[PDB]
Amino acid sequence: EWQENKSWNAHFTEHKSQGVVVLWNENKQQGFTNNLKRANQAFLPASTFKIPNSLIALDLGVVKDEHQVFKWDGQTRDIATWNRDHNLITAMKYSVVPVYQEFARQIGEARMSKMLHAFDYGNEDISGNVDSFWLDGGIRISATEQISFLRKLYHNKLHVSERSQRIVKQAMLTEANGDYIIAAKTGYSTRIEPKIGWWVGWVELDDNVWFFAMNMDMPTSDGLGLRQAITKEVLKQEKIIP
Amino acid sequence: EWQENKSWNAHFTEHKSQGVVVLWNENKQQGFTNNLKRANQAFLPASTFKIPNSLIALDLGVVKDEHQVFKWDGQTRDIATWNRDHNLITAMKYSVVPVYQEFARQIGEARMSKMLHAFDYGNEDISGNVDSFWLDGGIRISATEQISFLRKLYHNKLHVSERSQRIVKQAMLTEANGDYIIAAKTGYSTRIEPKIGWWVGWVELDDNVWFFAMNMDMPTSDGLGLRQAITKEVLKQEKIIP
Repeated sequence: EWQENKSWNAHFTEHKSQGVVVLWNENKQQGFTNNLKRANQAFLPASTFKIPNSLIALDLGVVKDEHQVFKWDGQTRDIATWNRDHNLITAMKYSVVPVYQEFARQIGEARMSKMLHAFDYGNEDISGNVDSFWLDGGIRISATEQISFLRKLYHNKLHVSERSQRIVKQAMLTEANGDYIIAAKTGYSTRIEPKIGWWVGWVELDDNVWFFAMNMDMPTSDGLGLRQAITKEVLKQEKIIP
Repeated sequence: EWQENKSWNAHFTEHKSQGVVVLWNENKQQGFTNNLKRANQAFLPASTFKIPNSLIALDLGVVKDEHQVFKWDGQTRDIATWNRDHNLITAMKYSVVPVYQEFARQIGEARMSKMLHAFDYGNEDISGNVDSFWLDGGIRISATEQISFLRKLYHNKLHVSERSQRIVKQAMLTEANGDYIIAAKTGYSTRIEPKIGWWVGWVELDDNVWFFAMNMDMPTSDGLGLRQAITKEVLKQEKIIP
């Protein structure tokens, strides 16, 4: 149905920010957002592309399972958590780009494009570098197109093995307590303007699930925590979480 | 190697309790506990049997997936969360017995028996009723045997489809944040003495996983929260969690 709820802008305003939060009630099959336009505008997926990247790597055997280790290449990078060994779990937790760049190289241009056509993922355009097109290439995806994709993943309906889809949905685990579960992926697009931060995924409850996809103008890494803060505030406002 | 650590007993003392906490460091392959004896004593698994029960139900088609709904039977029981509809996820969260009793009935005595031999689960004895043997029957399992079973489950090495094992491990999810993930199942044996409470599962960390299995004497429902409290105290003491 897609309903606008401009009251949420106050959460962006209070932090001198601009963005969009898109919610989809799976049960009632209804959508909500503070900005219907920006909800369908396509941006670089940045590290949220690690979801489909993992799916393709797993389905193609590039990655055996989620426990396979990827030795650090010894190149000390300016993010402390990247200078370690990683599996698919932690590689996604810490948005460890160089690991997913090795994935994309082995996947290749033909298989990557062929699988994103099947996934019906964003504009399906991998133009650019095989190992960086989601950071500075031609791939583009909207917040609504993220939710549409996330619903396919949630229900194990993508053109990859169900196993691939269950492994990734495990790796997307972010937060859980007696009230809710959040499986999601953070992103930060910085190589091409406008710089934006991402958070996409869903909130699982006892009796329902709420898919969400938000992005916000993000000129500095200092405000990245607002991706979750603003999102959680909207969830409280809608009484989806305490 | 298995080393004893009776210092943890102080966490039982301060709460007027007696019990055992058994830990297994997967990476270093080392075990720790405050009481090797009680760590090898076999008790009724109670609702912790919902783990092997789910695996068997899923593998035999009794349960299609984790989203399939199981209508309330209308029999109003004295636990409010039982008097509603449930899927495999919520049924396990709330230890919804009548749902898993229906699972066991459709599974049957013969298949249930064959699968617990495959799982190598406890004394493998279903003597009694197929729909209550884990509450008042002949099945018995120790805290170490729990860990041994949980280790096989974690690595997808039980004699059932990997799919079942990935679904159940999703259902075991209890608590997760940026520091750790806990997948576990609570239990409460009350129909046969000694009354005890259970907590079994594992703490997943960036660089390790710690399998744990605890039981404690539980004469009253007032102390059930100590299953997690006492366990978490031992986890803090070993710097496994903050």
